[PDB]
Amino acid sequence: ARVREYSRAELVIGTLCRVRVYSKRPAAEVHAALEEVFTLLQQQEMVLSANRDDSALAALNAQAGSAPVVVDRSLYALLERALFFAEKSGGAFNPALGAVVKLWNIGFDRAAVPDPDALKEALTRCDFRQVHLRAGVSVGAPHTVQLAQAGMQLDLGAIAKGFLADKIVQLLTAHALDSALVDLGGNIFALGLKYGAQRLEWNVGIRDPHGTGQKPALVVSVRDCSVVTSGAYERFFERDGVRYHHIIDPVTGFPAHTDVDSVSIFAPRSTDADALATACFVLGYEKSCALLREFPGVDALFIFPDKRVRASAGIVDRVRVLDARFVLER
Ligand SMILES: Cc1cc2nc3c(=O)[nH]c(=O)nc-3n(C[C@H](O)[C@H](O)[C@H](O)COP(=O)(O)OP(=O)(O)OC[C@H]3O[C@@H](n4cnc5c(N)ncnc54)[C@H](O)[C@@H]3O)c2cc1C
Ligand SMILES: [Mg+2]
Ligand SMILES: [Mg+2]
Repeated sequence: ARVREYSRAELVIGTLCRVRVYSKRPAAEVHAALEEVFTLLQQQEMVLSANRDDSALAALNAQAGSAPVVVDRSLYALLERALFFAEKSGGAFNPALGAVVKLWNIGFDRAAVPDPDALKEALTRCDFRQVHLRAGVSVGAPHTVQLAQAGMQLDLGAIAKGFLADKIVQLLTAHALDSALVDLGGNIFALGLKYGAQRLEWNVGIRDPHGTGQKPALVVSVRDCSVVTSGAYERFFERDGVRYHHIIDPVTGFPAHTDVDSVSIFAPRSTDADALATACFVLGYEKSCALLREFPGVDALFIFPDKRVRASAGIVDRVRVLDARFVLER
């Protein structure tokens, strides 16, 4: 049995999703697995999307301030984890920010900042402590979500790719695959080891925050790890000389003003890395380091505006600088 390398990529969940696999299984078995990967991504776009009218999440949002809504166990577990990170981060990650983000999302499409009062009114409808998850303990009891606060809107944009990465890994493993690189719009899971037969860690790139994005600034060797990066220049609009990026500080209702240009989180679960990367970007370096003390199994890499890079002890030895303008502090 020979090792063969496969890759498939599609536009789905609003971005480029690619999976690369090394396997000695019959090719028809890899092909079936990859068919299922991209079917899952299509199906889940219709569960999770905050910017289609026809998703499960949109239907849930169209019921805020009313009665509990039944959701599948998958979505329920995602919401549970999201509310967990909202609590732990002190609301720096907030999965009930849709009132605010939708005010800004229209701002992107036409390069205009929301509106003082409107933005203030929106911030009153983002209390994630008013999302009530309940699931009976009897056989086959349904999972339900209640949005108690009128006009509150869920938006799982900052955790859904992680969730989907984790679900893809689980599917790959179900297909007896154990070597893959999953890349959902830059949200990476490195499953197993790659082949060089010599087995080697995956070398995950971290971009220059201000790059044209073509090339990484740094590379980190990892196994069985998600790598998720949040940054200040990944998605933004400009108006009157001011850049407005997509990661909102829930306290201000404006794009977060922070002391880091990017934060990359390394975790066994991509769900966690995705939430935490967004939380840490909002929180800034010192407060991030205190939060991450809560999560001893996670590592982190910060790129500062002066191009210094600090990485936690679990990963610093695995970092290689490719763009010599950056400096890795040790
Ligand atoms: C299922 C699905 C379907 C999608 N469909 C589309 C599409 O059709 N078209 C398209 O252009 N993009 C789409 N996206 C991408 C989506 O709009 C993201 O909102 C955006 O690209 C940012 O993701 P990130 O992973 O780069 O950043 P992250 O930092 O992981 O997430 C930032 C996003 O989370 C939300 N948010 C902002 N601030 C906070 C915060 N403090 N706490 C929590 N959440 C916050 C906003 O939605 C913001 O865009 C989709 C994503 C998913 C999961
Ligand atoms: Mg995120
Ligand atoms: Mg993300």
